[PDB]
Amino acid sequence: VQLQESGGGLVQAGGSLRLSCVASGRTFSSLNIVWFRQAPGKERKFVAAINDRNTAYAESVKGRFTISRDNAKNTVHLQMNSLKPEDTAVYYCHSADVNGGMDYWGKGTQVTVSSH
Repeated sequence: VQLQESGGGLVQAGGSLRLSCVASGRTFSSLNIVWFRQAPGKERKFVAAINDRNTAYAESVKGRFTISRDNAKNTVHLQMNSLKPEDTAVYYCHSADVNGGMDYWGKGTQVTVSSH
């Protein structure tokens, strides 16, 4: 199936958005969630991951983005602060267990950052 995403939008540079990735099931705490993004004309690239409670960030977003999880609500959040036009992309979340099973994708949600 597919994961559910929300929180995208169009925002002035320097603004913030918070994306959500929501999964169904009873196994959410066992899932590792990864965010990817694709800017127009470019390839899909790693953004951030939460592996149990461990967090990892691409060099381009470290410090500005924070990934977190609320296992009680089956949700991972990506808080994006200090947004730049180069953060404009479709953002996708991906789930899996430790071996690479239980692997699902979200459809993608748009994040657009205008310059001043």
